[PDB]
Amino acid sequence: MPREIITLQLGQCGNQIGFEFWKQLCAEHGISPEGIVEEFATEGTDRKDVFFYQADDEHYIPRAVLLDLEPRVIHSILNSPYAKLYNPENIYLSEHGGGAGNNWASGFSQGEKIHEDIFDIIDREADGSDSLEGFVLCHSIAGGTGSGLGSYLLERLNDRYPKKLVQTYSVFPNQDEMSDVVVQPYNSLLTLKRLTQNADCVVVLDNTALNRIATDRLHIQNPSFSQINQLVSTIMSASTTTLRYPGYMNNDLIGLIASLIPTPRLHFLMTGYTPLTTDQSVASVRKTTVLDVMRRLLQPKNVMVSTGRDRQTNHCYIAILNIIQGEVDPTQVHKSLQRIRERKLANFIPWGPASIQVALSRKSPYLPSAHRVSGLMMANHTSISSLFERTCRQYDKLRKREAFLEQFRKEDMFKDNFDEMDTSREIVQQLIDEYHAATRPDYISWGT
Amino acid sequence: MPREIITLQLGQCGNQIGFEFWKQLCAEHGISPEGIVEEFATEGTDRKDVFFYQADDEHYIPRAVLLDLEPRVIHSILNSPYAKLYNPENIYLSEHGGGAGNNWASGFSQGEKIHEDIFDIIDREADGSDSLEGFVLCHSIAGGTGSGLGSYLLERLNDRYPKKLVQTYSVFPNQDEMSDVVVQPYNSLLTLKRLTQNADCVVVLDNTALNRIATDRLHIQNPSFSQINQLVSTIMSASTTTLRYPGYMNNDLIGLIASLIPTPRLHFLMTGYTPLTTDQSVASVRKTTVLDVMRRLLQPKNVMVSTGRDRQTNHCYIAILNIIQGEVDPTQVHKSLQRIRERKLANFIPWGPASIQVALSRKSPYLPSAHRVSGLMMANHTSISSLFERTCRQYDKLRKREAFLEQFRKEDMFKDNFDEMDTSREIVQQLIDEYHAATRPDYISWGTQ
Amino acid sequence: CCGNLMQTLKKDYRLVEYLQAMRNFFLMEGGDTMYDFYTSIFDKIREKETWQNVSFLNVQLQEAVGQRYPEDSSRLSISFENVDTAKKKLPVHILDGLTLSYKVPWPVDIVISLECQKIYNQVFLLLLQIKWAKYSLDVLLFGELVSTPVRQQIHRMFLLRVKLMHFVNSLHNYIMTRILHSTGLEFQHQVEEAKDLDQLIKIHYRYLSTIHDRCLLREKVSFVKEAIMKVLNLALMFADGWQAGLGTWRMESIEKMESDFKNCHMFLVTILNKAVCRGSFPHLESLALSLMAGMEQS
Repeated sequence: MPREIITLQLGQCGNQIGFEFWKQLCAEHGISPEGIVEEFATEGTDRKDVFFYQADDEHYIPRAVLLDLEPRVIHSILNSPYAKLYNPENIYLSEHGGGAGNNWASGFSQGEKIHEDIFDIIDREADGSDSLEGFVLCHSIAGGTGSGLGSYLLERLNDRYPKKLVQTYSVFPNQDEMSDVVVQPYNSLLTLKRLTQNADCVVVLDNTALNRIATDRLHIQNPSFSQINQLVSTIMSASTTTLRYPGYMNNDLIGLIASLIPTPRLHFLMTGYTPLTTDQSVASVRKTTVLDVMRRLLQPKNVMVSTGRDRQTNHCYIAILNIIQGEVDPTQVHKSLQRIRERKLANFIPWGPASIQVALSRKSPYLPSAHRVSGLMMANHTSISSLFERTCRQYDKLRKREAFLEQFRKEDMFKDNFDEMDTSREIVQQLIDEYHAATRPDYISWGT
Repeated sequence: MPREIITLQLGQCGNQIGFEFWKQLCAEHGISPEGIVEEFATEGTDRKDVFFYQADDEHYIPRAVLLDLEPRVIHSILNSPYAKLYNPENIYLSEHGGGAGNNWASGFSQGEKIHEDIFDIIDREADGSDSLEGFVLCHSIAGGTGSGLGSYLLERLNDRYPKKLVQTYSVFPNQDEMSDVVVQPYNSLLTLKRLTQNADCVVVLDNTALNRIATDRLHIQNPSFSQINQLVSTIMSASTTTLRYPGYMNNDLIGLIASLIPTPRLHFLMTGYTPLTTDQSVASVRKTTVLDVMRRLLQPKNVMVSTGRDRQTNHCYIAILNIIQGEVDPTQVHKSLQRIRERKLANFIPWGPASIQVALSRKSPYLPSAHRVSGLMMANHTSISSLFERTCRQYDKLRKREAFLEQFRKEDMFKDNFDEMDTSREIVQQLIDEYHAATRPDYISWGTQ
Repeated sequence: CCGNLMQTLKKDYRLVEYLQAMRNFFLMEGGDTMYDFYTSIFDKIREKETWQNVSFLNVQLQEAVGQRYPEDSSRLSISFENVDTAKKKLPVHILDGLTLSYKVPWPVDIVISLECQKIYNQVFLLLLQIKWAKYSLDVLLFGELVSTPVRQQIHRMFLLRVKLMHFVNSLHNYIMTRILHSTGLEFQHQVEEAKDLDQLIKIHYRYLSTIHDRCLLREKVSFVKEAIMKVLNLALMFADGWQAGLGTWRMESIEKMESDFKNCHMFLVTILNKAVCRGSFPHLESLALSLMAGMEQS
C-alpha cells in the first residue's frame, strides 16, 4: 500500500498554504475542487492514496486538515470551490475570527483548545489511510495563527502518531519584506521548538529566498503573502511529486527522507528547484538542459533558503537529492551529473557518503508544466544553518526584547515569559552549529 | 564552446548600426526576424552561441544591447520587423527620450541615469553568454547620445569586466562635412577620452571616409547612414564567418588579435574589406587570384578609412592582418604574400619587425557567397594618426571658441569645466605623436616622458 | 570486384567519415571546440593546476567532443602522462605525455593500423604542442606586464613579444596551411581517387609519410628538429616571461630575452641557408623564407 501523508493546515496563513498545496496536487492529479477526478486524470500512475482519501466511491478528498485561529482563510476555503477537498471534521475555524494577532502563543492556544478534535481528525484520517506514513504540517512560522497552530499540530501529531514521522513546513520570515507579524521571531522560535520536540522533519522555507526567486525567476515584482505561500506550496508539490506520482524510486516518504536527515535532531532541510520558470513565461520554451538545470540549481537565487553570509562556517551540502519531473533524457541526466561534478556544485559532509542524487520523474499529465524539463532539489546544506542561525538570532532577540509578546502574553505559553522561545533559539543555534559540523568530519556526532 | 559577444548599441546612430548588423547577421545565418532559423539554414556548423542566444527552442536572439538617451531611434527599431531578433531584456531605453542634445557630457549623465538598468542588462547577457569575452560598443562619437552613451558603456564595461578585453565599433565623425553640432569636437574628445581610458581598442569609422569608400568602391554617390550601417554589418559578418565557419586559423579572438596589437597604446586599428564590389558589379566573376585579391585590397579606393596625405610624416603600416574567406589555394596565398613583400606594397614600422599576416578562412555555409574568395584586411597604419590629428585640430578649434559648449555645460561632466575634453585632447595628441613615432625607428622611445 | 569492394568500404564502413574524424581530432578540424580545449589547457598550465591527470584531461576532452561531436565523442579517447618538465624544459613539451586514441571499427582498423594510429597520435601531439605555444603567446595579457614601472622597457618588451609572436604564428601558419592544410587537401583528393583498398592503403601511407617528413621526424632532419626545438624553447621562455609579467621580467631580463631570440633567429636562418644550399629541404625554403618574412633584419 502507498505511504499516506496527512496534510495539516495551521492558522490563517498555514490554511491558505495548505489550500494552495491541495489545489496544486488536485491539478496535478486531475482532481476537481469538489473532490471528483477530472476526466483528463487518466494517468493512474500517481499515488493519490498517499495524499488523498476517498470521500465516496467517486470523490477523492485531499487528506488535508484545515485549522485556523482566524476565520478569514478557513471561511474562504469553505466558501471556495475547494470546500469539499478538506475533511469537514478536520476543519476547525475560530468563531471569533480575530486570529492570533500575529502572536504565536495565541495560535498555539487555539490549537490546544482544538487539540482533542485535531487529534481525533488525525486518527480518523489515519484510519481512512490504508498505510498512513505520518503527518505533514503546512503552516507559516512567521505569523501568529499559522505559527502557533503549527506548533500545536506538531505536538498533537507527536501525541497521536508517536511512531509516525511528523514533517513541518516552517516558513521563515522574509528578510527583504517588512513582516506585519512583529512577533514573527517569537513565532519562529515556537515553530522551531515544536520542530525540535514534536516534529520529525522541518523544511525551512525562507520567505526572503521565495521572494528572490519570484522576482528573478517568477518575474513577480512584489510577491504577495498569498503569492509567497503559493510559491512555497508549488515547491513542496514539485519536491513531493515522486511521492505523489509513484515510480521506480522514492516510493515512500521514509525512503525519501532517510538520505536527507543525518541526525534525528538535524532534520532542517533546504530546497532547490531548476529550471525555474514562471507560469506566465510558458510562451518561450527554453531548451533547458539537465546540465543547465543543475548549473542553475547551484545559484543561491535558486535555493529555497535565504541564508545570510556566514563568514565563520565553511558551509557545505550534507546531502543533495534532485527530484526531476517531466521528460528527462538519461544522457541529459548524465551530462548534468558531469557538469555538477566538474563544477563542484556541491561540497559534501566528510563523515559519511554524500552526493547529489538525481531522480528523473515523469510530469503529471494533468498539470501543465511551464518548463519542458523541471526538477526539485531537496538538500541538507550547512548554509541552511545561516538561515537557521538567523532565525535563532531573531528568536533570541524577540524573546529577550519581549517584542510583540503582549499579544502572545494573552496566551499561557507566552503569558509569563518567553523561555520557550529562548530554549528554541538555543536548540536552533545548536542545529546551526551541527550543520556547520555536518560540513566537518565531526558530522558523525552532529546534532548531539 | 563559442566565446559569446555582447553587442552594445549606443545612441541613435549606434542603435541604427546595431539594427542593421542584426538584420545582416540574420540574413547571413538564415535567422528569421523573430529569431527562428530558416529552413535553408541547414549548415549546423555555425556557432550561434557566440553572437546569438536562444530565447526559446526555436528563437535565436542576438546578444545585442541597444542603449539610447533619445526614444526616437529605439522606438523606430522596436517598430521594425527586426524588433523580435534582439533579446528584450538586454534593451535599455532612457525614459526621458530627450537624448543628450548633441552633448557627450549629457550622454554620459544619461548613461549614469540608466547605469543600473544597463548593467542589469549586461549581467543578464553575461549569464546568457556561455564564454563572454567582452562587450562590443556601436556608437557615434559626434553626437550626444551615441557619444555620451558610448563613454558610459566604456566606463561600466571597464568597471564590471576590468580583466576582460573591450572592443568597440566606434563611428568617428565625418571630417569632410561641416558638423552643425559645433560642440561635436568636444563630444568627440570626450568619446576619445573614454576610448583611451575605458576601451581597449577603438575602431574609428569616419562617416566621411565611409561615404568616400562607398563612392569609390561601392559606386554609391551619396552613402546613407543606413548604407554605412549595412557596409559595417557586412564587415562584421565577414569578421564572424570564421565563427560561423570554424577553420584552421583565427578560431579565437585572442589568437586573431595577438599578432596585431604590439603595445597597449598602439590599439588604433585600420580595417580593410574584400572583395569590394558595387551592387551592380556582382555580375562579372573575375578569376581573382590570392595575389589579385591582395592587390585589389591594397587599393586606397577600397580602404574604409580616409587618412590624409601627411607630407611631413612618413606614415607606414604598423601591422597588417589579412583575413581571407572563401576558396583559397595555399600556394596562391604564399605567392600572394611573396608578391606583396617583393613589391613592397606596404610600408612597415622602422623600429620593429612588421608584416602583413594572412589568414585563409572558409566562408559561412549558411550565407551564400557571391565570391569564390572574400577577404578582410586588418591593418595598423601610422596614417591613421592623420585622422586623430584632424580630430584633435577640430577639438582645439571648438574648445578655443567655446562653441556650443553651453549644451555640455548643462551636464554635470561639463557644467563647471571641460577638463575631461582637455585631458582627452592631450591623450589624443600623445597618441598621434606616438603613431607618427611608430612609423619611425625612434618608436622604441615613443611615449617616453 | 575491386570497384564493388571499394563501394562497400565507402558506404558500409564509413571510411571517409573515419578520415573526416581523423581530421577533426588529429588535425584539429574542429577548430572551435579544439580551440576552447587548448585554451582551457593553457589556462590550466598558466594557473599551475594539475593538468597531467589523465582522468581530468579525458573528462574535459569527452565534454568538449560531446558538446559538438557527440557521435565522435565515443570513439575518441585521450590519456595524459605527466611529462617530466625538468627534462622537457619547453612548456609545450609538458603535453608530450598526452595520448589521444580513436576507436576505429573493423575492418577499418586494418587500414588504421596501430602504427597508423601511432603516427596519427604523433601528429596530434605535435599539433597540440603548437597549439599550446600559440595559446601561451596569444593569452599573454598586457595587463600582466603593466605592473612594472619601466614604461619604455615595458613597451620594448611588448614589441619584442609582438615580433616573437609574429614569427611563431608564421611558423604555425606555414605548418597548418602550407603543410597541414595543403597535405589535407591532397590527401582528400587522393582518397577520392582511390580505386582499390590497396591503393587506398598506399595513399594513406603516402599522406602519413608526407606528414612525418614535414614534421621533421626523419633522421636526416634531426639537426633541424633540434634547432626547431631550440627555437620553440626560446618561444616557451618568452611565453613564460609574458605570463610572469614585466614586474618579474626586468629590463635587463627583457633585453636578455630579446638578445637570445635574435641569436636563435640568426642561428635558425643560418641552418636554413645551409639546408637550402644542401638542397635537402627545398620546400622548407618557403617555410624558411616565411620565418624570415616580416622579421626585421637585426
